[PDB]
This record gives sequence, structure tokens and C-alpha cells, in this order.
Amino acid sequence: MNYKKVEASDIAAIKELIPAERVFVGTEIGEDFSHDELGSIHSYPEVLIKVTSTEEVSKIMKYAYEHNIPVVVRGSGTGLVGACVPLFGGIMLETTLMNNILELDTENLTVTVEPGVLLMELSKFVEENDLFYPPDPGEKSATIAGNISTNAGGMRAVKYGVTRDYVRGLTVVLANGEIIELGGKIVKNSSGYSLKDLVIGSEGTLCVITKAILKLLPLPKMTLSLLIPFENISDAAGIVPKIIKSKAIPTAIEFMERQTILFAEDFLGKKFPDSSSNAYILLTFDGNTKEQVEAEYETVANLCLAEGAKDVYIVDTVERKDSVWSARGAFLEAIKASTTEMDECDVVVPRNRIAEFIEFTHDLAKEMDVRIPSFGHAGDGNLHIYVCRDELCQADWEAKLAEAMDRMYAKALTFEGLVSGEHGIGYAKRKYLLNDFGTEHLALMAGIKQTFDPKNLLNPKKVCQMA
Amino acid sequence: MNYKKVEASDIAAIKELIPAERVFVGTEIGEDFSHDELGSIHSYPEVLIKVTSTEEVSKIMKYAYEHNIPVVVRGSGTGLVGACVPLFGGIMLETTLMNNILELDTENLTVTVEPGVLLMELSKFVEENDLFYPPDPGEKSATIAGNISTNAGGMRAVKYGVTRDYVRGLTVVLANGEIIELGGKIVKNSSGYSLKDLVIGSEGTLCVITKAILKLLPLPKMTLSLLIPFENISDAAGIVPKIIKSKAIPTAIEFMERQTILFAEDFLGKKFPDSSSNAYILLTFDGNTKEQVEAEYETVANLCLAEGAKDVYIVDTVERKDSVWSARGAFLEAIKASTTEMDECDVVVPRNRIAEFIEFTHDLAKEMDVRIPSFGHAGDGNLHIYVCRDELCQADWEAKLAEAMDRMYAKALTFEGLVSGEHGIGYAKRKYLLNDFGTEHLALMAGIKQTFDPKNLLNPKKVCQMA
Amino acid sequence: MSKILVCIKQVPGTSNVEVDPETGVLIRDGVESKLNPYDLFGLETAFRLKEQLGGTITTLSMGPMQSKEVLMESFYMGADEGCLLSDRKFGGADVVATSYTLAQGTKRLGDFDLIICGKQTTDGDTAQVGPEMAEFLGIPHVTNVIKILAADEKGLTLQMNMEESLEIQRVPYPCLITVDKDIYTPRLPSYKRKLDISKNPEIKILTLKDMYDTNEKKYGLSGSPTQVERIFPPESNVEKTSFEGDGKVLAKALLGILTEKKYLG
Amino acid sequence: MSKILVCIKQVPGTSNVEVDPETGVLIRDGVESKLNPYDLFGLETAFRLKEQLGGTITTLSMGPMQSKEVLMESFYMGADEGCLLSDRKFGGADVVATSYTLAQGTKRLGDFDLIICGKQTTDGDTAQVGPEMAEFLGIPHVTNVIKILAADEKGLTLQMNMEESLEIQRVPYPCLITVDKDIYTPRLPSYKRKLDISKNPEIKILTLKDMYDTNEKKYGLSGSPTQVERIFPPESNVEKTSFEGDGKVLAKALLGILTEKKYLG
Ligand SMILES: Cc1cc2nc3c(=O)[nH]c(=O)nc-3n(C[C@H](O)[C@H](O)[C@H](O)COP(=O)(O)OP(=O)(O)OC[C@H]3O[C@@H](n4cnc5c(N)ncnc54)[C@H](O)[C@@H]3O)c2cc1C
Ligand SMILES: Cc1cc2nc3c(=O)[nH]c(=O)nc-3n(C[C@H](O)[C@H](O)[C@H](O)COP(=O)(O)OP(=O)(O)OC[C@H]3O[C@@H](n4cnc5c(N)ncnc54)[C@H](O)[C@@H]3O)c2cc1C
Ligand SMILES: Cc1cc2nc3c(=O)[nH]c(=O)nc-3n(C[C@H](O)[C@H](O)[C@H](O)COP(=O)(O)OP(=O)(O)OC[C@H]3O[C@@H](n4cnc5c(N)ncnc54)[C@H](O)[C@@H]3O)c2cc1C
Ligand SMILES: Cc1cc2nc3c(=O)[nH]c(=O)nc-3n(C[C@H](O)[C@H](O)[C@H](O)COP(=O)(O)OP(=O)(O)OC[C@H]3O[C@@H](n4cnc5c(N)ncnc54)[C@H](O)[C@@H]3O)c2cc1C
Ligand SMILES: [Fe+3]
Repeated sequence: MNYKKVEASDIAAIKELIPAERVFVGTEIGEDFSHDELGSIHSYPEVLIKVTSTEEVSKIMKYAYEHNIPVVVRGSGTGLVGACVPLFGGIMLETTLMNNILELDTENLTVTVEPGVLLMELSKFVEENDLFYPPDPGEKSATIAGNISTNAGGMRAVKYGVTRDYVRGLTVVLANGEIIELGGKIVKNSSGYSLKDLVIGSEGTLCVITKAILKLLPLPKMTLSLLIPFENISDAAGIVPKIIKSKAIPTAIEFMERQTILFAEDFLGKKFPDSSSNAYILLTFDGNTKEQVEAEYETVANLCLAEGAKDVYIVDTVERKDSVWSARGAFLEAIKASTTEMDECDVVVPRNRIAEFIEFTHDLAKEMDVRIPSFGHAGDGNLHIYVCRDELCQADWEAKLAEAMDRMYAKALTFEGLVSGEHGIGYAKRKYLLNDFGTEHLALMAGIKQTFDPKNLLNPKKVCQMA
Repeated sequence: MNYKKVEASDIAAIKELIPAERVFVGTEIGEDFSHDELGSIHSYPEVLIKVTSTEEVSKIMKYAYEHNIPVVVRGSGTGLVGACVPLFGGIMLETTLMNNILELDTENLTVTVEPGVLLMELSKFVEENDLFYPPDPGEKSATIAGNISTNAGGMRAVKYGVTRDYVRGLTVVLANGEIIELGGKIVKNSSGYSLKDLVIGSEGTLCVITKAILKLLPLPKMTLSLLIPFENISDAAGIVPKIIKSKAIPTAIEFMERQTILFAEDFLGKKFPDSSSNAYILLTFDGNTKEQVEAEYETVANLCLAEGAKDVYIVDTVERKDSVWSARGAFLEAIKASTTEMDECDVVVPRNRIAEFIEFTHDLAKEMDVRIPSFGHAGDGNLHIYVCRDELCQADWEAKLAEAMDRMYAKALTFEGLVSGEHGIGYAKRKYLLNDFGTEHLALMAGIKQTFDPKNLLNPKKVCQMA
Repeated sequence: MSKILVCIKQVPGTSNVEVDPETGVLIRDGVESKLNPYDLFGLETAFRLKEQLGGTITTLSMGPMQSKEVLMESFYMGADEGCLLSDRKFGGADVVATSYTLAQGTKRLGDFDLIICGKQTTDGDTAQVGPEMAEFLGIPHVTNVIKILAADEKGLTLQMNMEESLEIQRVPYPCLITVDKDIYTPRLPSYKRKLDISKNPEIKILTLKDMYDTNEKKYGLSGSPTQVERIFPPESNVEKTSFEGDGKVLAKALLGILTEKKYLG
Repeated sequence: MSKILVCIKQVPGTSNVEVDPETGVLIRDGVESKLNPYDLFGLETAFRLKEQLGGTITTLSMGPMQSKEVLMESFYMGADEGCLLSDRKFGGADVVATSYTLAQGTKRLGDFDLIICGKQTTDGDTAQVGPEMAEFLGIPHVTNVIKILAADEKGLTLQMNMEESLEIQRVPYPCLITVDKDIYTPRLPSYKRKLDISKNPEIKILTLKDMYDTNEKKYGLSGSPTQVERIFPPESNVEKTSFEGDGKVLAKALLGILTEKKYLG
């Protein structure tokens, strides 16, 4: 709808606002900017601009609003749902040159970052100052504003939460070029509508984040892990309400079945330390002294042995921790190395319905003759489920992928869960959001994007757009 | 605008939808429903309806939408900014008959409540089941959906947060009568725009909350408090970053000066246990064993004594806690008993700017010759500030109240804080929200209310309206 | 004035107590024991007199070796020295044997110008160890003191209350006083005073060998005239009664209830 | 087979170590000491042989009384009994005196069909206590075992690796073996075994009085031929060098660097 193609007069007017070494046109774009880690959709932008400041972003958004050109913001290109792909091919704003950490407030325990600070270099910076950024998505090369725009969460969400719980303030640029400050270094907020909480999870469809203020915690010193074998995944997922109600809250609660562990053993070349069982619970406790960590895990280990665990294995050493957590950290790459291609599902369910959904994917894998390996976080209900193509031909794979994905998203609808808990909706999961939420629920989302972006220029046909 | 006044034919059509025992017209509406605890504005609704179900609310919102009648939802009438006052006098939905706790999920650690469950009876119910609802606003007779709509926070926000951090799901009714489910019993959420986080803090201007799912924690067994005298409020506010960075996070951090304590001594008739100092820090630690709390408080008490504290007093027994916390719990009533009338302010500032703002109100009270007592929560920056009229004449009081409020809201703007951190904006603080945020910031808020409520019926001229 | 003795007791940390129907021993929820709040007013009354007269303050307790914690707790509030009366032959005592071993431990510790007992305990509630202790010492005693008007170096001017009057007395030294609830606000135990090294004064423990009357017939259960026979929960009943029919039909029912509860109204 | 001895050592919990320029002693960050990861492969090699042959497993350690923790740690992994060699006369030892007191403690504990030492420690890195210990015992030894092909009740068929070859040997009992890194994945210490008694075993401590050669000239610092003179951080330097000018102008600079680092390419 009404989108003006970028012509040579628009290249000259853009190169007056931006230095020409940060503007890329045509054959100097690169194939990496035509896609993200979804891999299904490919679409080149017409202009790639590597912005460096808030006022440079606002001058581009003023030009694209005046000349009716769509704009897609891009971080590291890491997201898995096609959210940063420019389907209409307009301006692509690229933020990895704004990788400066602007301020570390040790009085308020906040850090001010630019969009494009990587998660691996922010968490390295704050831990040198004995501080802690708790959200840990699995890919550390992600842009921080990409984590804010996708509401990226990870392993520590059972104790600490997700990126939404640690965004204190945002400086955003709207589609017409207006610069808006949203939060601040405050802690309590009850002044008006929380526009900051709309930007968290919006996936670049409302505004362009040009500054972020992140809440930090004091860094825990000690860390100890527990490995608890179980007979099946029903006994493993059922111990999680008893663990949390014993007031010894783990930092991470991970379930892994034996079939997923056999992939990581073949990929890494090393065996798992004990794989005489079918299901596992991998805990993590943190603290500041060795004695209060020891009181935490011995509470859960005396508990877990009383409800049918075969054993409790203490993982207390940096060599023992690397022998267990590099197997968990290589679950995704071991599944990729075993197949031709795959597709990812990241449904979140209620926590008491984890075991029934994992057992459902085992009955679905036997029925459709596809390999469906799965893992996830047993402390919050997010399950990472993969449908592997293996050796199916292209016609039989597209029919089997569409049937396996439809039945898993319909079963999570019956279980009163959602479509995505980590990765977002983007382009790939739009029709499952229209199946979960009604048309009246998505008309509220589309009317909010019409408020922030009435010309529909900031990322068209994403999340709610054409569900 | 052109709102339709309620006539006698609308009374008959309402009494077909609602039984007539719960409809109040004219003189059947008491004087308590014409105001809330702000006390400045007074306005009667034309119909008072005590609703009992979600489908009864949706039938009323369907009737008022097609007949252009404004609707104001009311909880306990406890809010302090005029947010539940029906300025145009249409339908008043009153939710205190929906006081049923629907479900306690001990597996997911959630509780499902109706709007109108009081805070004093939810926290009593979950603590009988060894669970914990962490947000503690100062008034316990408030409804839960009143706490959600105002984003009500309190004493435990330094460790646990506010009402926003514990709302898992909401069932809302829009202005046209559509019923929308927003969250669920899930933990992680990255599916679409967070419409649930817009309702939290919206003060009844977007939709009518008809069900809530609240996140619970395991209840801590023990509790111990500390009373730390200081020389002035600058030394008292400055210890709070050193306390939090020592990894012993208190449950509550309260500052109180001597002139506020002298009010509570005259009100309660009992002296404070030690008032040989000018400023105080009142801490609270919680835990499960006595040795865990003892390692927490001895860490901070050694830290306070090494950083210029005059003493550290241990408040460990029930009678000692009731000698100190009944003084803090009666700060608001002691200020009201000492004046003819007052008007209040709940600015939040950055935590390192607490002492500069408290010292600013002492210079402002000395210059304007008004009494400005103040206290607040030293762990998050929220300052409860009261301007007393004492014996001023009516023309001199409105001139001194306007000057003292304008200079305090402008100084919190210079300190990069906000207008309200607890109580909300409502009707009273609309002008200061237009001074803090720009016109482009409030046009985004007004365009969001136009999405949820296009005919402008749900609580008009409040928060982001006529600012 | 000068030497001041304060008798403090360790009590159960909460009084929410019920009995098993056939154990005969109380169902105390835990053992988080504390100093009783009525003796905090007795400690605070000694602290105001020490700030005016400049003497010393001794704390005295009778119980097991677990009762050394409330002697250390009184040290953190500002007591100068303490004394435990721990012995196996002292247990099982009633008021008559408790006030005898507290008066025997007082004579062993020397002379005191003033002994300050609290109003009552929270487990016994008998409120009569104080008047019985001053009988064995032979000193005058005044109970239920709400106010100290004068604090002369020879004696005190006190305000002893009744249910409806205020007696003002001038009692000389040596004497016992029994303060009641809310005479002052008691100060909190300081962590700075507990960070010295442990406690400046050492809890001097006394047994039956140290007393001037070393004969076990007057102490413990042997010197107790009373004994508990059985302990049982109190029978209470809630009856909801309604009264309609206006006029003096309700006024006779309200006067019939107010006279049955002896209000005579 | 049947009787199996495993020599384990307590090491610093991390090797991130720097020296103070004029203390002469190691700037160790803390003391969260652990069992060394190279001896976890030696313990795991004994566990696979016990599951095939059914004998017993003894753990042996030499150090202070703090080294009793890694003997209890090997018990949680599945060792049957342990033995500490704690004595003041054993400290300050080099490899020659450590392998002598470990061989003297082996003869005191009886005969073993197989002694399993690890590849090296993480503090000494000398990797030579094992071959020196089997010299004092007089038994054959095979170092750097990556694979056990056969586990007969009289001897083992081993795969000893070199830098470029794989020697396959048939060594009989009694003998010492030295396994290297990643022969198996070591099992984790079980918490269920920790709750047995504290553990069933009860570490048997030996001093110089218990050895069959009770003469302190051969133990400790007196029997050490070597000694440290000074310890210092290694001098490393990062030099960024650039090379432009294409053709074989860069290829002579790349061959000049690969031959200076002895790659010969
Ligand atoms: C191996 C792997 C593991 C992963 N593990 C996890 C995981 O555990 N948890 C998890 O949550 N996610 C995970 N992810 C995906 C996760 O979403 C991305 O890692 C990250 O959130 C996206 O950041 P980016 O910088 O990569 O963003 P991009 O993909 O470039 O951007 C993602 C979205 O953010 C928008 N965006 C980016 N920058 C801005 C900005 N400044 N303003 C507005 N919008 C902006 C883009 O337009 C797009 O909408 C994983 C991905 C991979 C490949
Ligand atoms: C003495 C005192 C102490 C207080 N202390 C604190 C404090 O410490 N922290 C704090 O945050 N607040 C405090 N408050 C005020 C606090 O806002 C209110 O106590 C409470 O949040 C309002 O709840 P209510 O049930 O009283 O709501 P009402 O005033 O009736 O409603 C408040 C707002 O919520 C809306 N609303 C109510 N129910 C619904 C519903 N179902 N759907 C949609 N909108 C709804 C109303 O329309 C109005 O917008 C205090 C108030 C008093 C009087
Ligand atoms: C259920 C129950 C009922 C009892 N009924 C009786 C009864 O009817 N008659 C009777 O003679 N005994 C009775 N006793 C025994 C007696 O009351 C207590 O067992 C014990 O002697 C504690 O004394 P008290 O609580 O009466 O002290 P109180 O007279 O209640 O206390 C007065 C003050 O004396 C001081 N004091 C009291 N006890 C001590 C102590 N041990 N060490 C130091 N200072 C102390 C304190 O300053 C205290 O404030 C009863 C005991 C129990 C458990
Ligand atoms: C910095 C430094 C440099 C040294 N350099 C030398 C040197 O050049 N020459 C020399 O002779 N000594 C040297 N020593 C002394 C010696 O290496 C150690 O002090 C000590 O004897 C530990 O032996 P190791 O680390 O060499 O054992 P290694 O030979 O590295 O370990 C081989 C195996 O022997 C067993 N083992 C080793 N030590 C013990 C023990 N104490 N108890 C039980 N089992 C054990 C384990 O199974 C281990 O895996 C040095 C020490 C230090 C600190
Ligand atoms: Fe995940």
C-alpha cells in the first residue's frame, strides 16, 4: 500500500543527512542483511544506513515519513521469526555502530546503553564492576535493543525474570521523527499509561529505540548446580512446584530428556556424566557465601530424594560445570547438525502442563514419523521444540511441517498457553496469533500501531499487521 | 462532548439487565459515592450499579455504548487523585460485591480473584496457605483491581516491586462490551503487544477489569527490623546504595525525620524508642531461619556503623516491632490530626536525589511559612510530601498551596523524576503531567484511549485528557 | 539511686498456647524465647534513674542456662552487670519459692538501694513475685508505679495508681518498686553495645551452694505450697441473639443484658 | 582387578595465579580447593574396572588434614576406602620424596593389583610422580593410557598414545597406570551416597611412625634433591605487525615467520 520506491534522488537526500561511508545502496548491501536466523524469507532493503546517533535516526524518520518510505530497524539479525526482514524493501536502519555504554550509575544501580551494545559485552562490562544484568538469552551477540524489542528471556527467568523487568527508561524515535523519553532512573512509575511497556515486545513496529536505561543487580559470587535424574518427564516436571515452595529458589531449572542428550554427546564428542536415566532436572543455585549456597541445594536435594529421584549429583566445580552446561549449551547446535533443516516452536504453557505437552510431542513424532526433539525451562513453562526435516522431500516436508506445527499450536491453545514466550511473533507466527487471540484482540493491537505509526511505515505486515 | 443524560427510560432498560436490588438512582446513591479520598472534587453519578459478574458488566457497557452514556468504574473509593469521580455523571459501576477469590493454584503459585476482593482479605487468604502477595499499599481496604488500575506500590517495592510485577492475566471488558482475556497462568510472554501492561496504570480509562490472575511467592517465615539513627537526612539517604550493594537486600527501607516522628508521638500518645537524632533509617529483613536473617542484618549493621551511623538498634520481638512500626503506620493520620486540611504529593525522584529534594522542602517550608512534613521510601525514591493549611485563610491557602505545589513539581522535573510513583495522575495531577511529558507524549496516550474507547465513555477527562 | 537491681525473666516468645487434651503439658509452637515486655518497662525505669543519679544497674534472673540470653539482652540496652540463678534444685518453683531464691540471690550480691521488678510475666500472669520478694528482704514495696515525680538520692516520690485514684507516696531507700505497663517507652538493644567483644560484664552464675541459706527444702518444688493439678483451654461460646419489637421491649432486653454482665446500666 | 589403588591430590580450586614481586610466595586468590580434574579420569577408570571385575577401590592422598575432603569426595563418587598420609615431616617434598612416601603408604596398605595415578596435577604440572612411584614399588608402569581394550583378571590390554602413534601393550598385574585427559567422562559425586552415614569408610591416617621405613631423611624436604629458587610471572609480549606489498613479498614474510616458529612451512 502506497509505498514509494527509493529512487536516486532519495539516495542523494539521504547522503546529505548521513555520511556516505555509512550508506549502502544496491550491490554493496550484503546477503546477511536480506534475512535473519529464520531463513525462510529473504528480502533486500533498498538503502542500508548504519546510524550513529539519536538525531541521525530522527532525521531519517523525518525523511521517510515525508516521502512515504518504509523503515525496518535491524540489530544483529539474530531473531528467529523474520521480524527484521524488510518485506517491502525501504530504509534499513542498522544499529551495531552504536555500541557505546554511555553511563554506569553505581548509586542507582543502572547502566545507560546505546542500541547496538551486544549482550556479551554489556554483561562483561557490568560484571567487572561487581554488578549483574540478569536476563540471559541464548545468543550473546544480540543487540540490547533487540532484546528489548523482542522481550527476550532465558534461563534465569524463574528467579530473575525477563528483559521487561529490567528496562528502566527508553529514548525512542517515532515514525514522524519525534524524540520521546519514556522512563528514567526512577524505580516507581504511576504517571500515565506505560508507553515503555508497549515498546518492550513491539519488535520495531512502533518506534526506534535510541537509548536504554537498564536496571542492574549486585553480582552473586558463588554458583552451584544440581543434576537430578528421574524415571520420566512427568516425575521431572512435577518436582518444580515442590522446589519453589521450599523457598530455595534456583537460578535456572532445565529439563532435558535422554534423546536430546544423545545429540549433544554426538556433537561434542564427550559423553554426559550420567545418562542411565530418561529425564533430568538441571538446577542452579547462586549466593555470596559457600555456606548459604550449601543450605540452598541441600534443602532441595533432601527434598528431591523424597519424591522418587534416583540420585542427586553435585556439580560444584568449574570443570564439572563445563561438563554439564556445555552439553545443555550445545542442544541447539546438536539438533542442527543431525538434520538437513528444521523449524522452531517456542510455546509457553502453564507450568503444571509441561509434562503433558512433552508427552504429546512424543506421540506426535511417532504418528507423523518426524523427529521432534524438545527441551526447555521447567521453571516457567517455555518449551523449545524442533521439527526436523531429516530426509523428507520438499513436497512431503512442507505438508508434514504444516501439520506438525498446526497441531502443536492448537494443543498449546487448548492448554491455555501462548504462541511464543521468548522469540516473538514477527512474520512467521502471525496466523497462530490470530488463532489464539481473537479478531477483537488484534484490532486493539492494530489500532495501537495506527496511533504510533499512522502511515504504516515502521516494519508493515509484522506481529499484528495482516495476521 | 454530547453525552446523553440518563433519563427514566434508561433506568427501566438497565433494570431489565441488572436486578433492581443492585441499581441505585437519585437519593438512593449515598454521599460516599460522590467522591474519593482526594476530597476536592465532588460529583454524583446518575445511576449506581453494583455488578456481580463479567457478563453483567458487558451488558452495561453494551448499553452505554449505543446510548452514549459515560461510565466510571469504582472500587473502594480509596484513591487519592480523583480518578473514580464521575465528572459527567453517567453510569457508575461499583465492584465491591465481586469479592470472591475464585481459585488458588498451588502448582503455578497463582491466585484468581474477582475485582472487589479487598487487599486485607487476599493477603489474609494466601498467608493461611503459606503464600505471599508482595505488593503492600498503605490502605488495605482497597480492591485488587483498584491496585491494578493505579499500579499501586508500597513499602516492599525495594525488594519485591509493585502491582505490575505480579499481574499474570486479566479479563477485561471494553467500552463496546467485548470481553478480552489478556494474559494467563503462564510466566513468559512475548506474543504481541503487552495490552495487559497498558491496563496496569490506566485508572479505568481503557477497560473494566473483571478478573485478575496474581502471581504469588512462598511466604517468608521470619522478619527482623533495624533502626539506624543518623545526623541528618543526607547521611541517611546516602547509606542506601551501600546497603543494596552489600547483597543483603532489605524488604523495606524507610526514612523518617524527627519532626514527622513528633507528630506520631502526639497522635499515638507514646514516645518513640529513641528520638535523640534528627533522621532515621528503618530497615526490614525477612527469611526462613533465624541464622539466615542474622547473617543479613549483621552485614548491614556492620556496614552502617562503619559509615557514620550513631548506633544500630535491633528490633526483633513483636512488641518492639509494634512500638516502631505503629509510629510509621500512623504518619499519615498524625499529619491529618495536626492540621485543618492538607494536600499531598507523591513525586518519585532518582534515589541519589532523595536528600536534595527533602532538604528543598525544608527551605520551601521556611520561605513560604507553611508546614511541609514529609517521609517516604528511601529504597526507591518515592517521597510522600504534605502541605498543611494550618490556620491560613481561604484565599491565602489557595495561593500558597498553588505556589508550593508548582515549585515542588517543577523541582522534581529538574531532578528527572516524575509526577507520581504511587498514587497516579487521575484528575488532580493532569496539569503536572502536561508539564513533565510533552504534548507529543500525551498525544500518544490520547490516541491509545481513542483506540480502546473511541466514543470517549470510559472515565473521561482523566490522566491524559484536558491535561 | 546508686545500686539498682532489675529482676528480668525469660518467657515464651508468644503466648498463643493450647494444651494437648491428654499430654498435660502445653503445646508451645516453638522456642523463640524473649525477655518479657513488662520487664522492659522495669529496665527502662532503671535507665532513667541511672541518667539522673549516676549509679550502677544489676540484672537478676532465675531459670536455666538458656536464660543467659536475656541477661545479655539487657546488657545491650545498657545494664552494667548481670547474675544468673541457674540450678537444678531451683526448678518447679511457684511464686513463694521463686521470690525466695530471688531474695537469696539479692543478699549474695550485696545491698541495693532499689529493686525494680516488672508488673507481671507473660506465662504465669500472677503479678506477685515482686511483693513476695520484698517480704523476704524486709524492705518496703510499692506496686503499680506509673510515674516517678522525684528521684532524690535518699528515696523516691512515686505515683501509684488504683482503678480510680492516684496515690502519691514518698518511699525511702532501700525499697522495691513494681512498675506497670507504659510507664516509659523502652529503648532498643544496641548493636554497637553488642559489638564491643561480647559483653563488658560477665554473667555471675549462682547455685544453691552460693546462697546464705543453703538448704534445699525452701527452694524449688519442695518449698512450693501450690502446684498445678490440670491445665485446660478456657470454655468460650459465641451466641448470636437478635432482638426485634421496638419500644422498651428492646430496652428491657438491653438492660437485662447489661445487668447480667454487671454493668448496671 | 579386585584391589585397585587411586592416587588423588588436593589442588588449588583455580590456576589463575600471580606472585607478589617481593614476597616469593604465590598470590593465590582463595582456598576453595578441589580434587584435580586429571585424577577424576583416574577415579573413573577405576570405576569402569570395578564394574567389570568386582573388586575394591582404595584412594590414597598425601598432604595436610585439609586433604581429607578430596578423600570424602572420592567416596561420594564410589570409592570403598581411603587413606591420608598426613604428617609434618612429609611437607616441602618434590616428586622424588612425594613418590617415595606414596610408595611407602602403598606397602603399608597391602598389595594392590593396579595403581591408577592421574596424568598430572594442576599446581605442579610435572606429570612424573606416577613413573617415580612405580620405581620404588618395583612394578611395571604404562603412562598416557587413552583406552583399555581388555580387562582380564590377570592383566590389562592398554592403548598408550604417543604424539603420532598408538602403542598397544599387554601388561600383567601388579602394575601402575597413568591415564590422561578424556579417557572417560568422570561421574559426579552423588548426594545420596553423602547421606549414608556421613560415608561408611572412615579415612585411615598414616604418619611416619606407620611406614615400614621410618627414617625422615628420605621424606619431606630432607629427601628432596630439587628446590625452588624463585618463581616469577612469564614474560609475554603482544606485537602487532602489518605486512603490505603483494606478490611473494608477503609470502617471504609468512615463510619467515613460520620458520621462526619452527613450523617449517
Ligand atoms: C542461537 C540462538 C539462540 C537464541 N536464544 C534466544 C533465547 O534464549 N531467548 C530469546 O529470547 N531469544 C533468543 N534468540 C533470538 C533472540 O530474539 C535474538 O537473539 C534477539 O532478541 C534479537 O536481537 P538482534 O539484535 O539479534 O535483533 P534483530 O533480529 O536484528 O531484531 C529483532 C527485532 O528487534 C527489532 N529491533 C532491533 N533493534 C531495534 C531498535 N533499536 N529499535 C527498535 N526495534 C529494534 C528489529 O526490528 C526486529 O523487530 C536466539 C537466537 C539464536 C540465533
Ligand atoms: C490512607 C491511604 C493510604 C494509601 N496508601 C497508598 C499506598 O501506599 N500506595 C498506593 O499506591 N496507594 C495508596 N493509596 C491509594 C491507592 O490508590 C488506593 O488505595 C487504591 O489504589 C485505589 O483502590 P480503590 O479500590 O480504592 O479504588 P478506586 O479509587 O475506587 O479506584 C481507583 C481507580 O481505579 C479504577 N478502578 C477501580 N476498579 C476498577 C476496575 N475493576 N476496572 C477498572 N478500573 C477500576 C477507578 O475507576 C479509578 O480509576 C492510599 C490511600 C489511602 C486513603
Ligand atoms: C499456668 C501457671 C499457673 C500458675 N499459677 C500459680 C499460682 O496460682 N500461684 C503461684 O504461686 N504460682 C503459680 N505458678 C507458678 C509461677 O507463677 C511461675 O511458675 C514462676 O514462679 C514465674 O513467676 P510468675 O510468672 O508468677 O512471676 P510474676 O509474679 O507474674 O512476675 C512479677 C515479676 O517478678 C519477676 N520475676 C518473676 N519470675 C522471675 C524469675 N524466674 N526470675 C527473675 N525474675 C522473675 C519479674 O520482674 C516479673 O515481672 C503458675 C505457673 C504456671 C505455668
Ligand atoms: C611451581 C612448582 C614447581 C615444581 N617443580 C618441580 C620440578 O621441576 N621437579 C620436581 O621434582 N618437583 C617439582 N615441584 C614439586 C612437586 O611437583 C610438587 O610440590 C608436589 O610433589 C606435587 O607433585 P606433582 O604436582 O609434581 O605431581 P604430578 O607428577 O604432576 O602428578 C602426577 C599424579 O601423581 C599423583 N600425585 C601427585 N602428587 C600427589 C600427592 N601429594 N598425593 C597423592 N597423589 C599425588 C596424582 O595422581 C597425580 O595426578 C614443583 C612444585 C611447584 C609448586
Ligand atoms: Fe528458552
